[PDB]
Amino acid sequence: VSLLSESYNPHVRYGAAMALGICCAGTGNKEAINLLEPMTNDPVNYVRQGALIASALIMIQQTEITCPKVNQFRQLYSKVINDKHDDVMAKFGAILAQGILDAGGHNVTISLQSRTGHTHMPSVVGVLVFTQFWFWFPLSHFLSLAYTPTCVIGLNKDL
Amino acid sequence: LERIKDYLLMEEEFIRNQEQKQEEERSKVDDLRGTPMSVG
Amino acid sequence: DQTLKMIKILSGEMAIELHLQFLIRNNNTDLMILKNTKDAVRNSVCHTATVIANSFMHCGTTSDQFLRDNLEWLARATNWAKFTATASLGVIHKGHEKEALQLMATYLPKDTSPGSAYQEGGGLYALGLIHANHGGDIIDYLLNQLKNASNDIVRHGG
Amino acid sequence: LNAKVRLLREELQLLQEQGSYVGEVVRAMDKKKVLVKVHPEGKFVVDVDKN
Amino acid sequence: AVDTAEQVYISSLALLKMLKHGRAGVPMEVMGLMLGEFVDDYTVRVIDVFAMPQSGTGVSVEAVDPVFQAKMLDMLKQTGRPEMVVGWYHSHPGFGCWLSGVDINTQQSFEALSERAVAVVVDPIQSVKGKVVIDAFRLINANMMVLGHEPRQTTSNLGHLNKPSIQALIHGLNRHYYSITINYRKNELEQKMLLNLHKKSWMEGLTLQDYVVKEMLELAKNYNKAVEEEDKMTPEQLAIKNVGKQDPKRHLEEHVDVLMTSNIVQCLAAMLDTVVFK
Ligand SMILES: [Zn+2]
Repeated sequence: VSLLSESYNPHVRYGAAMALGICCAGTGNKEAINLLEPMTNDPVNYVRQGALIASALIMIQQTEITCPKVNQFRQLYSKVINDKHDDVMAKFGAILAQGILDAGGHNVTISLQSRTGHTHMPSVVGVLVFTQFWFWFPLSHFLSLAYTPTCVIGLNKDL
Repeated sequence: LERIKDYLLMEEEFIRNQEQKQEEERSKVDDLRGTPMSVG
Repeated sequence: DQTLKMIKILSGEMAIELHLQFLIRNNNTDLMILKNTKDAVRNSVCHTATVIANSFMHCGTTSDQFLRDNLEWLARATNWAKFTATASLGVIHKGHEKEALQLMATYLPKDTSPGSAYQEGGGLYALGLIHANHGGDIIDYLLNQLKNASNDIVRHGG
Repeated sequence: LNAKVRLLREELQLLQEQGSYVGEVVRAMDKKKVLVKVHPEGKFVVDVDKN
Repeated sequence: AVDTAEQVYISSLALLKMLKHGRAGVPMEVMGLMLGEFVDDYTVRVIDVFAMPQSGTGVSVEAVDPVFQAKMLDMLKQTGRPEMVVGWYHSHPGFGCWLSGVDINTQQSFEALSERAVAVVVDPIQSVKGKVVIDAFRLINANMMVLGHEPRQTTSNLGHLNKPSIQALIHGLNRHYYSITINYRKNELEQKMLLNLHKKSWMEGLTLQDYVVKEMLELAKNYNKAVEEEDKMTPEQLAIKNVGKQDPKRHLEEHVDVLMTSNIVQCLAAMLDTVVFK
């Protein structure tokens, strides 16, 4: 993604930011989080809106201790929403990005891979449709299905 | 070296010179007036 | 007996209900963050952006407190974003399953507004989200509703 | 490196924008208003930019 | 009842006819009727465009000739398939793309006649294959102003609509109108024939005889090399210079690629000498 992230096309940069976020998913590669920050400052609003949402997908399953900029991205989302001068298109998904980080009260996170290594069928469907959510606003609901909980179930008996 | 006080007085005076709308009524006039106005 | 237990454990529907129980009992959701986003409104994408964002925060929790607090703000959304907003409500209620379908009867178009066809289509879309990833007679019932549904407006989300 | 040179050409899209008129300020008034005479025309009251 | 970021698809024939007719009438601001197709609210495609005969009245609704429209439509019915006109297409030379009160009066009549009533504003400012000065505008009702003018069900299309944004002159008269995105209609064989007629035809593609070559080449090769001999002195200066503080040294004189291409292509004439012929 890093070479693709810097390109003439607004679409290729926006796509690279979206791509980097989805492959890493909940996990953060550190290099990936660092790459996202310049994408946020990119002049095109279309690239900027993608960067804010992509950072949020990485931000779920993360806390300030684990990643230094987790609070800074949260402050950034509030700042862009607060600033009228910031483009309405640019802010677009920053409020949605706060929802992505706070999804299920932060309890749930996006994971496409089982511990066994089996691919999660809901996770892949939700993320792929979520990229088409920019093409279609209601496809955001498809992302909701792919929100695996970090909780553990421990029952001695089923009932 | 009392010159510094005198120089400060001159700089302060320049700063003082440098430091020398209605909710609806003014905004309506602002809309009525063009961004460029030509005097004739 | 053992046969009934083995079918139930394989189905895993009870585990989904337990996950819903975990979410409803424990949610680290801050209303103030939603209010801070709510105060700054472009009055266009913001209404849609906020409703989806709250839906992610309350997904499966069924805690639509933000929707309860604002009625005029919810009314501001146009008929289309409102269709998306009813579907977002389904994401919030996506955990009760059959119980959620009974809850959706309160949000049903005859119960709410007959005039808003997009709200009716959004309600059908919300019903699908609640039972999504599950095969059931309710899915067949949704198919029966689709047969009686309007060809375009209801089937936009139905 | 190739991206930088092409980006410079993308920057050259700026050359397309029309040049602003050059005028002399007769005097200034408050509320972001200045009296400026256009070089071949007449006095124009103008709104000052934020910069 | 809700507007969207609808896409107007311009067929190549409609665009080519509009610019050619516009160029002919650029001094007199010629106007014409756009034979578009209202396939659905989201997508509108102008399959064809026809030019109204020059009218003294102007781009006004009165200028449009009802008799001409009916007879032209009958000819379209007999040959191929006619389509209901989406709206009026016309050229404003002074202000690339702009909207006027006179324009709205005609636009209102077209809006009453149909629905989309798209209006196009092509102009003399142009580029060989990169200007697209033409822009499409649709008026917004004062009654509709209380309602949101254009509710968007799709974010990406609004972002594509956002890329053109607004023009400063258009911004001055933007109120009471909304810009509508225009895209080229799908071109396939049509693209292919112009594509075949570009390098082969628009550019030099004799092909049978596509391949001066040995007459003035010696002068050009000596002249460029002479420029290099003077130019290379600047690189000689950079290497000798300590350059502790970075300074421009007029390097990248290059011309090496230009010499390489010229000498090699002329040397490739050996293929003509012993292979293409005997
Ligand atoms: Zn006009």
